[PDB]
Amino acid sequence: SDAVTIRTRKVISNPLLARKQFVVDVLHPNRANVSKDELREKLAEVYKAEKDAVSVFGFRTQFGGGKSVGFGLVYNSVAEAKKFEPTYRLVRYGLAEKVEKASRQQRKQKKNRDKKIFGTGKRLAKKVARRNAD
Amino acid sequence: ARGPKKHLKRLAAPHHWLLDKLSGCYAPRPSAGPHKLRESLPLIVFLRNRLKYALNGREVKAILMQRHVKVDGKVRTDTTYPAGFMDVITLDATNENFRLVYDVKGRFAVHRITDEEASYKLGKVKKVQLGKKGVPYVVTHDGRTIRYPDPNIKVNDTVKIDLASGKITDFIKFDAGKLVYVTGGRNLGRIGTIVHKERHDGGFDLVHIKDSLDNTFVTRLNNVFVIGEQGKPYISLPKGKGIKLSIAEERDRRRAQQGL
Amino acid sequence: MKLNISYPVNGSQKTFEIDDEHRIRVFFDKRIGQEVDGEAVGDEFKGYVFKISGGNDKQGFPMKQGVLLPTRIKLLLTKNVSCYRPRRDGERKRKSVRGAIVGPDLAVLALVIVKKGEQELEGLTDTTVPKRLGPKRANNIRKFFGLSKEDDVRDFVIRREVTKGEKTYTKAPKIQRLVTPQRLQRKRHQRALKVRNAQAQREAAAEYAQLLAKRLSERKAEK
RNA sequence: AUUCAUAAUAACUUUUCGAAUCGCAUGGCCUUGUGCUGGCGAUGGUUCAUUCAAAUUUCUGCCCUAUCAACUUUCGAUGGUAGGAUAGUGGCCUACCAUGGUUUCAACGGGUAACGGGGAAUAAGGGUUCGAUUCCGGAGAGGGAGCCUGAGAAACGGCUACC
RNA sequence: GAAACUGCGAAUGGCUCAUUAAAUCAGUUAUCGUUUAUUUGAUAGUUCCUUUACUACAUGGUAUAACUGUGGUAAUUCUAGA
Repeated sequence: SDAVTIRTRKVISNPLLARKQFVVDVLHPNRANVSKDELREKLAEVYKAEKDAVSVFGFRTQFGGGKSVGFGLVYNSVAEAKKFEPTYRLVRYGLAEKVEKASRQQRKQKKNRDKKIFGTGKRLAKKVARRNAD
Repeated sequence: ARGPKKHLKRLAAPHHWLLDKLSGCYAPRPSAGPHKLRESLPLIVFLRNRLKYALNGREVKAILMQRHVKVDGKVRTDTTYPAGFMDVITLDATNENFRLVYDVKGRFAVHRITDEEASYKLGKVKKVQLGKKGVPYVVTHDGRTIRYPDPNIKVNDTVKIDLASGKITDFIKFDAGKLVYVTGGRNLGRIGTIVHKERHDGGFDLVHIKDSLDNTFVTRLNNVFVIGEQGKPYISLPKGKGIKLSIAEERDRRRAQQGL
Repeated sequence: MKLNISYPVNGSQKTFEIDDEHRIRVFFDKRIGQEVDGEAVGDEFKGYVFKISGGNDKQGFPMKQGVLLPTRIKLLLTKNVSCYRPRRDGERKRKSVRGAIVGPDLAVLALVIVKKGEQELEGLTDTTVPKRLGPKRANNIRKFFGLSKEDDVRDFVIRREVTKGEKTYTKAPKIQRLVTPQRLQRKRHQRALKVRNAQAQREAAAEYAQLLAKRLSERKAEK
């Protein structure tokens, strides 16, 4: 509305991870509180790698309303990014899969329900079959 | 008591790492090290905080699996692997070469050196000895002993290394006008190059040390280390040039850095 | 009462029980491996020397060897005797156990059988075991026969084939200690090292005495 | 500075150790023969020097108490002699010998709502009073003992016995 | 790719201050009086000389887990013979 003006600072390209590390300054007059990923899709065009090798977290809204501090991370690789992207940022972006194991209180008791087994336990399971009801 | 301590928190490593206070956590504990105390630093403190290549602790461990780290041609995929003094942390692709020196403000350095000249360290000796079945040897910063050295050099000098192994080349003594260099302490590592020694036979050793400030001071022997012939030095010194420039004109120099 | 009765030759067992008074109690006053008659035990047997092999009681206690006092006693049970499934690394325990000479304490008693003799294969001998884990190391593969060991096995491997991958796997124990490189590569890399480094220390030694003697040529002639 | 590292001599061991372990790769060789060479590692191993640490040890500093005036030994109190163990030092323990240790600068004994320090509160200077608690070190895992495994424990989310 | 063998950790971490007045502890040396898996770096041309048919050095052995069969006790990270 009033030139959101993606401007970039501290543009440091890492050669040993095939990426760039940089701090985004965002001054956005007359319209605030945009998005995670619209600014990436405007940043991923000016850096010419792809659309979705960029990893943002930020848009720390500065006081007043109209200025923010972002922090994106474009990589210089597409599929090799997912080998080293943080997986919580990937499930924020939806390209990867969200894991779903049990919660805390079901898993650690399952460790307690793991030591009581003798071996693979089916020697007991044959014996608790025969006896009961004997 | 009862065993080693496989943790230490922050506030217990000294200022020269420049960590954060309100992380509210345990410090990077150095692993068992070849060279020296926790007044050294592990490599992850050199990367993610001085050189600033990463944020996550998962992240910095993931660089080392790609095999880009290298000291001396040795692999060393240990995360918190300690780093000695003047032991060049060369790299793979990204091609940089960092020598471990001391700047003029307490902590160590972020200093690049060239591709050539990065294939040698510089080695303080601490113990020369004839030992088992007539095999002479020296020791180093890391204690990397070297079979069949230059005979009868002495303890307490510096040693050039050939990096296929030790394969020592040149002895550098201490005389009335050479290079010496502090390593550790309150006034660690600027230059004083020499002015005049003493001994104090029996208890401790002191050395008079004359800066480019052109007064003197005295630091004890275990920080004393020789570089080489005067005005030569084997390592390109970092961009503070070893003065302890005084605070009254530290302030007059830094607004003459900004130009106002 | 009941009797778990086993058998060493090809392999079979089951559990037997007789109700009659000293027909079930000819057993006692001798401890382990002596003798069991045939007529007093169930009428299949007739004078057949049995390695009687320890008993079990109510409260589930075993009977191990370090007894000759016919009660339930308590001792220190470290590594080889009945205990340890599981504990940890010191690890002793304190444990009670029913021991010696049997009688009015028994619940089930363990048996093993030297002489079938004449009658009763059908509960104890009549089938072999389908023995599970065949020989894996290369020599005892051939010691299954005595195959005159220059056979180059991958010949008579212990093949087990079950078609659940619809390929039945045609496979073996993944045999151990085959006479082949690159195991032979490893032993010749031993002498590839031990000639190299041992000589290189000597040609480092032959360099040093040369460099010392030239130093000694001015050292011993210091005028 | 050494009886130091060391070398040498004659013996030495229920002869300690000195690669019968796995991975990727496939090459060269000329005599294509289970011929001869050979890469990059991974584990594990004796010995030296490190390192990570443990253990002893000198040097100073301590709260209140004389209605605490002499504590200490024949169950070592202090020292010597020689040993037994000990990771090694040492009355640590043992036999023999000598009678010694601390003190009116306060030892000894009692108390302590006494963990010890880096600090905190009030504030002219001079200080008074806390600090169980963020950091370092110690002790303990209901109360005193004893022990295995392991490089590291007298462990306690290890064990044995008694209360 | 389970268990289970083997190696390794479990001896750190956290928690409390009851004991504790030259005891611990702050600084401050000492270890010529010692040990140390792990971390590093160097690292073992002799190996038995029963003589040359002891014999595998182109590779010898046991003694076994997990597993399978039937068990016991109401019992516990309890446990048997084959």
